[PDB]
Formats: sequence, structure tokens, C-alpha cells
Amino acid sequence: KLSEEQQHIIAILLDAHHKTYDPTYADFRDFRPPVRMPLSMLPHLADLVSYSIQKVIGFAKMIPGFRDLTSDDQIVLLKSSAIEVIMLRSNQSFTMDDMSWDCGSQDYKYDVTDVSKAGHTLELIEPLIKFQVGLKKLNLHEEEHVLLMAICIVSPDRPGVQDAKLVEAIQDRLSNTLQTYIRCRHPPPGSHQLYAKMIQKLADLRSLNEEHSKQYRSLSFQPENSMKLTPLVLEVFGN
Amino acid sequence: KNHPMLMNLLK
Ligand SMILES: C=C1/C(=C\C=C2/CCC[C@]3(C)[C@@H]([C@H](C)CCCC(C)(C)O)CC[C@@H]23)C[C@@H](O)C[C@@H]1O
Repeated sequence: KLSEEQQHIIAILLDAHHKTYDPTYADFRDFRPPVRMPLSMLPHLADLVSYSIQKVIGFAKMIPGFRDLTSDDQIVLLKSSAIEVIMLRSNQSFTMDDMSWDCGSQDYKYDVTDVSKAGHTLELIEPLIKFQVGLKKLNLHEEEHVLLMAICIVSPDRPGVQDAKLVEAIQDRLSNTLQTYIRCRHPPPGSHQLYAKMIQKLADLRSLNEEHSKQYRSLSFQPENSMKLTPLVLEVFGN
Repeated sequence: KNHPMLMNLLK
């Protein structure tokens, strides 16, 4: 069975997610508008990403144990995982119907061609789409989804982590909660090797992270592209 | 180093 501590952890992570992910996408109006006539989708998508960093941080703060870490380690962890959690949380809007991210209206519906209109290439976009499909196929329960995001954030192997023993202990408590949840609450056949398939997604995210960071570096070396970013995006991703 | 915005958002 799920212990009462494990039930608590799930309860908090569900709530923390409901409080940082608005499924009506109402705030999207406040973004610089999408242009599909260059890098015409860069202003819109930088604002979307910037907004999403803030939400990921809000989610992170509420992870049981996260607040016992130093502010230094909190920083390393959020800085390296932000892109990954944005990719994960975006699965909620992703749809296999047309391989797009559907945020409630045609204006806020993003496809392969919109992402390339933000200065990215297929070297990132094709594996990102593949990631989104494989993840959607897992048909995760909300409980598994929020647990996966939290485990991704609290990873002990990120470069620059000082107290790695403590980061691993916080994560172990989440990993164990996830494994037990799958065994007690996820009925076969869906549950088939479900944990190991979720952990593999965390591997895939490392590759996507490395490729995004490479193209981000190339995109942002140009001061005219950098001008189109936000201060938070520049602080978190670089330069 | 120096992440003043990230540090503000964290608390
Ligand atoms: C964000 C969210 C959403 C979509 C994410 C997407 C679709 C458009 C392209 C994105 C933003 C990818 C881009 C490769 C990132 C580019 C960023 C930059 C231009 C700065 O290098 C990563 C995740 C993709 C919508 C909603 O699910 C909220 C979530 O929070």
C-alpha cells in the first residue's frame, strides 16, 4: 500500500501543479503576439517560455524536501532542469492528432514550423516531437506526471551540486513514491514496465537539454536575437 | 554567478 507520507506527497504535488498550470491558457494574451507571416515566432515563444520558467519555479518550491536544500543548490537544480520540465509539462497541451501543442485556439497552437520560426532546427525539433509522442503514449495519470516533473527537478547528478547526498535522498523519497503508486494504483496492462519507461524519458530529456542549450547558445550569440528574449530567460539559460 | 531574479522567485 501507499503509506500516509506517500499519499501526502502526491496530494501536495497535484495541488502545486494545479496552482502553476492553467489549463485554459488565459495568460497567453499577455504575451507578445505570435507572428506567422526572420524569427517571427521568437517574441511570442520567448515570453511563453519565460512565463513557464516562473511557473516551474513555483512548482519546484512546493516539492517536499526542496526547501531544506541551500539556495545555491536550489539554483543549480532549477537552472539545469527548467527546459526539461517545460518539455514535460508541455505534454499536457500536446496532441497526437496533428503533432502540435494546442493551447485552446488557433493563435496559441504551435507546430514544428512555429518552433523553427523561433530559431531552432530539426536537430532539436524532431527528437522533441518524438519525445512528446512516446510520453503521450504512456497515458500517465496526473499523479505520475507531477511525480515525474519533481524527480526531474531533484536530480543529484547535475553539474555544480554541492550536497548531492541530500538531493539524492529527496529524490529517493519521490522515486519510491512513484514506484509504489504504479504498483498499487495503476492497473495492468498500462502499468507494464511503466517506471522504467518514465525513467528513460528522463534520459531522453538530458539529450534534448544538451541540444537545446547548443542551439540556444547559437541563437543568443546574435545581439538582435538576444534583444528579443526576456531578462529571466537570459539569466536562466545564459548570457 | 549571480541569479538575482531566480533567487527572488525562490523566496
Ligand atoms: C511551454 C509550454 C507549452 C508549450 C511548449 C512548447 C511548444 C512551443 C516550443 C517549445 C517552447 C520548445 C522550444 C524548443 C523552446 C525554445 C526556447 C528558446 C527560444 C529561448 O530557446 C520547448 C517546449 C515547446 C504550452 C503549455 O503546455 C504550457 C507549457 O509551459
